[PDB]
Amino acid sequence: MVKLDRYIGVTVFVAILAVLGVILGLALLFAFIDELNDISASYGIGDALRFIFLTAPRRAYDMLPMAALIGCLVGLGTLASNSELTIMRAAGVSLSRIVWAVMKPMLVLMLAGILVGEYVAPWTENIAQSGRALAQGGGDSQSSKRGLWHRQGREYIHINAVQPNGVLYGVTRYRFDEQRGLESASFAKRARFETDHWQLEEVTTTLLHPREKRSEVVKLPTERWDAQLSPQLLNTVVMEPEALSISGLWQYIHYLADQGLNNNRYWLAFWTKVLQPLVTAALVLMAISFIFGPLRSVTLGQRIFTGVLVGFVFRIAQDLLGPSSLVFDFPPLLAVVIPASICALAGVWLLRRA
Amino acid sequence: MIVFRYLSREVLVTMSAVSAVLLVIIMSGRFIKYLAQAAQGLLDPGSLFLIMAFRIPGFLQLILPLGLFLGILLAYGRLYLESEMTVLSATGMSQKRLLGYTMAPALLVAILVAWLSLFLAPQGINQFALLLNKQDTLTEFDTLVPGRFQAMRDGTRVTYTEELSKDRGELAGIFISQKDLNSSNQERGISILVAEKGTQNIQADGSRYLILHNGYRYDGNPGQANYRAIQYDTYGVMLPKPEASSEVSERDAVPTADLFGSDNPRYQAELQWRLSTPLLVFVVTLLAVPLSRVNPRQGRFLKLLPAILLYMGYLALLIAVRGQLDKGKIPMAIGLWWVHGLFLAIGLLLFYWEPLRLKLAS
Amino acid sequence: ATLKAQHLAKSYKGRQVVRDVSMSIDSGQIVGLLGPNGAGKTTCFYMIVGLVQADQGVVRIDEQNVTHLPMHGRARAGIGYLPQEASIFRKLSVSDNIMAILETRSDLDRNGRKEALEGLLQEFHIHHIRDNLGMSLSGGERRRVEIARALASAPKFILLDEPFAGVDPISVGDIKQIIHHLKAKGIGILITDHNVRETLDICETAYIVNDGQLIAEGDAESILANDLVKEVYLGHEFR
Amino acid sequence: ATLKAQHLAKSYKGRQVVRDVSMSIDSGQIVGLLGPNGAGKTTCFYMIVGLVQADQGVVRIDEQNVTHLPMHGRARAGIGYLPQEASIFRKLSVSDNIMAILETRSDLDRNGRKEALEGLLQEFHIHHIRDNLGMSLSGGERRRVEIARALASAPKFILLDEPFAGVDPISVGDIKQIIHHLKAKGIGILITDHNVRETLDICETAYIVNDGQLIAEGDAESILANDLVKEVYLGHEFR
Repeated sequence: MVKLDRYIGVTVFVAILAVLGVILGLALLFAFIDELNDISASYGIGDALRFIFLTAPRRAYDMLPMAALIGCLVGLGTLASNSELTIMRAAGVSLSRIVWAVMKPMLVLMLAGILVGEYVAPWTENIAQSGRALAQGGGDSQSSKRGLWHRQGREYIHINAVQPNGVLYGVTRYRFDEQRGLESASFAKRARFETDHWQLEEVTTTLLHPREKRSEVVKLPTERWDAQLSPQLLNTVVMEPEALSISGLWQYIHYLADQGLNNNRYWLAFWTKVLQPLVTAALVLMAISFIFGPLRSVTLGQRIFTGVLVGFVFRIAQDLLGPSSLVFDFPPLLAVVIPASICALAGVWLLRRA
Repeated sequence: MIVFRYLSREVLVTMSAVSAVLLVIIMSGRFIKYLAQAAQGLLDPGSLFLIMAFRIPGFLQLILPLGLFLGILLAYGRLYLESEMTVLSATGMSQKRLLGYTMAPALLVAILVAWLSLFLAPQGINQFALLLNKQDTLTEFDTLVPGRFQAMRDGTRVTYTEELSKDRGELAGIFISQKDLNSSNQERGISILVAEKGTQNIQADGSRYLILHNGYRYDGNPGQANYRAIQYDTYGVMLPKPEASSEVSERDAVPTADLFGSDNPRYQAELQWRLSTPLLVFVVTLLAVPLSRVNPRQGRFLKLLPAILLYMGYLALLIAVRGQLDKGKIPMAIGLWWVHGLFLAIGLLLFYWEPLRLKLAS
Repeated sequence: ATLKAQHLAKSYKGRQVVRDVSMSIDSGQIVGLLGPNGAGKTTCFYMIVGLVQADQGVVRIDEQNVTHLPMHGRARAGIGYLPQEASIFRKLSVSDNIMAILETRSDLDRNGRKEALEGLLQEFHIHHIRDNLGMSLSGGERRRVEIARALASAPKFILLDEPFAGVDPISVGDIKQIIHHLKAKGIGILITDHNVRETLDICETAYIVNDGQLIAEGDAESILANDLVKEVYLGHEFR
Repeated sequence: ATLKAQHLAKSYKGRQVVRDVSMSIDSGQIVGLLGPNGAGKTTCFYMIVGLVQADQGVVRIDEQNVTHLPMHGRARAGIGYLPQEASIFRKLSVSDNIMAILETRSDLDRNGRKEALEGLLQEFHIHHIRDNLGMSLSGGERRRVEIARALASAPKFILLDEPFAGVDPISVGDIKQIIHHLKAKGIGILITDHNVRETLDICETAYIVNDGQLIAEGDAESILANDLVKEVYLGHEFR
């Protein structure tokens, strides 16, 4: 059974690609419209367009499941409304065989989604966020929102802005004595990562003298810095959990585990980014169930409308079970399993009802 | 007259169902955003109930016109698919007469939306803001661990604490300082002191009387030869509630009677915006009638998504014009009325398409 | 009166579907319009009805050019219509399915409307279902109610569309009786149908439109014996 | 072979739409299924083919109980089906429509598939049009390609559904010729149709059902004289 497989696969693949293109275009348009409100001074229209375009792979990865659902609905509806699936079924081709034929060109889509969301999405998202932060500002010691604070037994660290290419903008160092005696008001602009030390740049330090001498400014060009911070550690904290690579999410979850702080949002992000193929499979199984049942001979518009409505109902529930799993106390795995599980159960029920 | 009642009762029910579905979807969409802030611990998750009950009148002001649009589309598409209107136009019924029939159920929606937008939404928004300001600021101050200290966004309240406490007694000690010197170019910009005090003396909604008997000021501008170090008492830390200012504004709660006479451009743009949804209803009703003509192959569920897109674009244009007009950029004589004129023109060119083609056919 | 279509023409995406077809229906006649499925039979029928705008030619009813008039303008001019699919007012009683049209008449006052409703309800023998809703009516009575409703507008011509399609052989007698009654009332009738046996049985003059042209015309005997219609439409073994 | 259906029964809205109807089609004869529109003719046909599950029934193909098998399960034992509407694979050539179904069969190798495809293409006189897309075929050749595709799966009974619906009187001769061709091979057809005049001609045994009960059966000359059918379905003046 080769020609039927290729026919159904090509149909559903093209339909899914078209739906994904339309959805991505709409999402980018809405995001640009929202971003227009913050155009002031340095944040020109060109920078906003660059940021919107660079955040395209993340949106495509996010909208892949809904696109797959709607595309499968449309592609199978084209065949069903022309009374061709009935011919296939009457020729001896089973129903599970048709489901397998539809899902054969869809493992490719799931694999592409995983690959583009673990290798391509984090890079572009990081570049776009850093560029937007730079365009908006961050000149002063505490100007940009993309800041962080780190402390040791006495060392105080504040970073005004972090760069994707292992660079910090606005390095600030302080030293307080055992009796809370101030000892340093260091300032820096850039830093380069070599070995484990941190090659600071534009070191405008200001060290306080205890007894009577007022501090002095030493404009040393560069100085190795003894900090346990790693560029991956400072990059991971800045980015939102829903925009991190799977390996990075796993490593950060474990690191948070070591220090004793509970991890409940990174776990949810990890489960969401890992169980995406299963959610896609459940959604498209339910779509196939829909085609063989209620939406058999209805028009294309009704299928599109039903797909969009159910996609809204599903995405709203998925995004509503997230914060609820953190306000309350139940494993985040439920927040990812429950909606896809009930979608698959309903699809199987309707398919068995034929 | 029988046809009039039939059409009105066929349109109103569909409008009601579509409006209910849209209201449920919008309420869920707002809940998924308030629950995130609840998960951060900023707001009590027991008051989300009221906030919805106080904000729903503000949703049944942009939902009802869209409900009417979709209801007219669906109802007249259903009547068109079953040849129910072919035999109505084959016994004599102008499309102008159909518009006249449809304009009566639109009048009820216009009256309801005018009431909700001029006398109910402001009261509800005012009550919601009042009750969010009153007792929901108790969670303004939240402490996680001694490792995560306090760094207020004001740029002047940064300090250190040891192990926190539920009774707020073990988190003493203060290293407060404005600390906006960068390269230490100023002296008055730091209020550094050494303290083991800072008892949580909460009297108002977070306001603290944290006077410290332990403190040594280090005013002396670092990097220079001027050493100026004296005793420092404390820096008062009163905690206000900025949640309300982040989400809503004062304009949306002003009673209509306070906007009839005013010179503030914002207080007049608000009045021009409030009187825009009653005209929204009529404009979308005019747009809906020519669109609803469908073929059996198209079905009634085809132009629903473009209709939603068009309505959202209309609302976005209204809001953008209002926001660029209350700044004084656009003189308050054109107002938002040119948006309504544009959409009325694009509806009129659609209601007069077939007659125009027939006339051009000579 | 006289409904005339002269030199009708149309063209869909390049190809010319119809060209120079001339038909004429007098008041009281029963004229049938038949032809091969792919030809311009349905295009000509819908061009006379008003759902398709003619590229050329005129359609006039007794010196009244109604070519460039909408469907409602034609209906006020005198031309009726009755679609093939079920087109009864579902959530409306039978007595209201007719009154909803009788209320638009200008020459009828309050008492005249009731009198005409009673006349139409008694003429077609639907007095017993005067209260039943339109959606609960059977197949046989739905057509009677639709015909009475279309007659409530006092049309001068009725253009039936596939009356016999999907109809049992026992229910074509009722449809033929209704059509004969309508002819007796003086209303000219135009019929287009796929079934060419009952249509030729009932119609008095028939037109064949093949390849977009009027290949033959005349009564049943002269149309069943023509060679062109017997070698492009009917086949050499038709009766 | 014999496709005997015994004691069929069904109910949709708690009401016995079809009750106690039994039909039997030998392999090598053409059997018609007729009746009024509201009766249980379409329901019985769909229960026989398999699209509608039967609450009771002993549907068996020569001592092979297949009442519980799905549509594909029934078709594997060999039961054809041909939808009334167009069911051609749109974006596939004629030579691909047959080959796609041929590849389903498990008793053919590559050379066997090729030989069978050429045999089917030459048998139905569609060798010239072996590259046109299925969506670009006229109604005359679309039906031939559909029947060739249906025969490619090698069934034992073909259940046609409304073959003579919406066709010209010159296009029923081709369908009758194809049905005679199928009958010659050995397949047993089960034509069901709204039109009666030639359905009772091509077929040689009819099972007329009314009110969901078998009321009569037998040859055309032996059913046209039956009083019950002439009272309920055929009327008192048919033929």
